Amino acid sequence: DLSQKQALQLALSAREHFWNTMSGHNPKVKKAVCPSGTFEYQNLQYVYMCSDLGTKAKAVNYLTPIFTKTAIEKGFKDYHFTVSKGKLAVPIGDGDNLLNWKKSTAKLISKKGSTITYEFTVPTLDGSPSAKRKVTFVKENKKWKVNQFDAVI
Amino acid sequence: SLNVSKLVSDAKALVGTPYKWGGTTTSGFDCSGFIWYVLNKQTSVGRTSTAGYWSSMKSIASPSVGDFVFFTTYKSGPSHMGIYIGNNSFIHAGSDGVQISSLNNSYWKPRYLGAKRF
Repeated sequence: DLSQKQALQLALSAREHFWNTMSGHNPKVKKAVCPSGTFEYQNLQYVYMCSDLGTKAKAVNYLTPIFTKTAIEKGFKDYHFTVSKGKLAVPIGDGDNLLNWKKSTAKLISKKGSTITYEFTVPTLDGSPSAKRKVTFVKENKKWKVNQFDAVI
Repeated sequence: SLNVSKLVSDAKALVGTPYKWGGTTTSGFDCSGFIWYVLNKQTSVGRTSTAGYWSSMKSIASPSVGDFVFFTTYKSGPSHMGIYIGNNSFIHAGSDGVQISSLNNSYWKPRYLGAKRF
């Protein structure tokens, strides 16, 4: 029971949550404070998450509706998240919105039980060749969720 | 101050390297991490975001080969950058890989903010 239409709306929500997390802030939380300052750790330059995503628990709770538990933990690992002085921190980085995900089309790749994989063909904003992006959805707590933090950018 | 020939050569050798947010290695670059990575082959330079390089680099009125070009994309102000390689072209790490693109591209052209020199 996850259609191509439904999968795209889910992927778009994954994208928004991934962008907000990597950007340090859920823009809906207007009260948030963004700790300033940078430090070097393990040969990377870090900045602090804003307060609304200031701890792993806050990040997990933001991401849990959309990403599976292991997707979130692997996201923390893959992107070298660290806790410095009790504050969640992320390496400096820049997003890239070239893939026009809203205008993509999907093909079924596979499905079994409560897992389904669609392959999205995503046009670019600048007319460079369209990109193939597979997204695997898993039903977790009887909700469809994306099983990889960074599948939709 | 840099070796421009080496800088452009090192950048071109990375064409096709996939994207990774925050990426600073040949397993994945973002636009500013690519710039940092190629610069760090010749000199010491802090890894900052694209807006960081917009602020720290030197203002110039047009790019020469080896200078850096900046674009506004997902937010206002500089949010994407690349290396000017001449012939109205620039190399940059993008969502679908390190690529050579044109400043005359109908998407990049109206979003070109300016150039800076390291």
